Amino acid sequence: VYTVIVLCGVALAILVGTASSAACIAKARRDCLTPYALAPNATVPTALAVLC
Amino acid sequence: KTFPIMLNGQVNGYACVVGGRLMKPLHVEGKIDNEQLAAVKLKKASMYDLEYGDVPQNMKSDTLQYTSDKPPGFYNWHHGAVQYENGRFTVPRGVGGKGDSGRPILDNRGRVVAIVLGGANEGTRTALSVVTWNQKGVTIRDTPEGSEPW
Amino acid sequence: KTFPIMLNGQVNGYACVVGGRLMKPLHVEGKIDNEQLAAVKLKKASMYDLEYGDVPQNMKSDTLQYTSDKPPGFYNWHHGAVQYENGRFTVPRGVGGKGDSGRPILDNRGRVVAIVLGGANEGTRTALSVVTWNQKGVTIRDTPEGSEPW
Amino acid sequence: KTFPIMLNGQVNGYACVVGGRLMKPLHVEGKIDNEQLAAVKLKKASMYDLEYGDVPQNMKSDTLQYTSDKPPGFYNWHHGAVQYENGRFTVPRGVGGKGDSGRPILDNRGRVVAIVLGGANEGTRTALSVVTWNQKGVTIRDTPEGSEPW
Repeated sequence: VYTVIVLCGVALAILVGTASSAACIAKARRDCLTPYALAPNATVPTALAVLC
Repeated sequence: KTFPIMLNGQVNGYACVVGGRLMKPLHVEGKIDNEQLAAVKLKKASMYDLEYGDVPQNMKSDTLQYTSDKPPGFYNWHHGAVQYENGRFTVPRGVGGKGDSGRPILDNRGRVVAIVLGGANEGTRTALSVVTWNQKGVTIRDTPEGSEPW
Repeated sequence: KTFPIMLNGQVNGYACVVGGRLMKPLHVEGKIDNEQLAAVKLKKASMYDLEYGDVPQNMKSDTLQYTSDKPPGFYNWHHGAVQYENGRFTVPRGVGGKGDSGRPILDNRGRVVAIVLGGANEGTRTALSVVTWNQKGVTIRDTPEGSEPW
Repeated sequence: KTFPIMLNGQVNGYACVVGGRLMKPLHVEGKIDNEQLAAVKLKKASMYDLEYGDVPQNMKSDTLQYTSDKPPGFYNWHHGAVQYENGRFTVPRGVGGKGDSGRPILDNRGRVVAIVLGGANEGTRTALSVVTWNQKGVTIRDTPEGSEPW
């Protein structure tokens, strides 16, 4: 009985950790390229150099 | 060049299509006077208080190109004139109120610069809240103190 | 002042406003024209043949204010005039078709005391059913027997 | 005249209420910018590229008629002058295109002889894909090989 709750606890912990990190860095990146610059180019190419 | 955002018979804001797609304020809701650019799904950006979303090839050239070239001088505005005060655009007394959101300004050459959010007065003549672009090509807000959303 | 009803590429009836309130006939079905005017709901009283409701307060500068007298004379109307005899309201021969039930009548000074619902022909002159007002202010129908709603 | 079909704002083709009831070509799709005629089920005939539907009780008179009358001569059309020689329909080069899917050609009297589908060119002068009645009431198809319909 103890090993099933320990294993499901650590499995749900690592997946909710990866999900929280994914949503965290997803919001922190999507409020970063919001300067879109139609008439110029990419703002400083270090950002899309990090990305692509 | 103009597309309103109204709701149930009162003015709330006026959208524009700049350089290839459109934008719209976030404190302004309801009806917009098209079904082409209403059908698109829009991405909202809370930090600049304007959403963005692409328009199809049907609007390939009816848009208005933009710049960042603001030397000191008088330019034209939809309900009057402006004054370049060191990056702080401003509106004559009493002119401009509720239902004047997203109104663009226009230069002497046919170039758009500023998008509006609200306004606040300091002394003799009322300052306004600007969304503009710089010579480097990144966007700015210059919001006065106590500028409630119109 | 008279706002029509959208049916299928035609008009079925019409609707007007009075005193800050709204009209509709029971026999008249269909969607009304204006954005602020449809979204308010109808506390309906169908056996008194009027579907009232409260209008937006931005419509406070379009409604009318009345008294309840009807002195003898003549009352102008969209299809000419309507005459005042027998304490009644009767339309001449041939004039008056279908779909005009909902639209008001007027006098020289321009105030509605009466709105049209039906019709009944005996020989030449046609007696149509009229909602009018008491000096106590309660709704009144002068319906002939064997009437016919338009 | 004819009634157009609006996909996403702009022109696609023309729906012909012709000969008593409604026809629209199956090559182009979209909906009609007229509300009373699209409030019913419309059956299809995918054999020879036309759709068959009803009309309401107010389009029998003004609908232009068809009589399959063929004297070989110069007829007329909104973008030139189509004529019938050798058992063919022809227009010179640099004409039509997409958006012109279903505009009919007429005669000197003022009634229809044929409804155009489109086509392409193979030779010194452009042939047209058409749906045209004959003497025995047959809607025979005249379309040269190698011509996709407009």
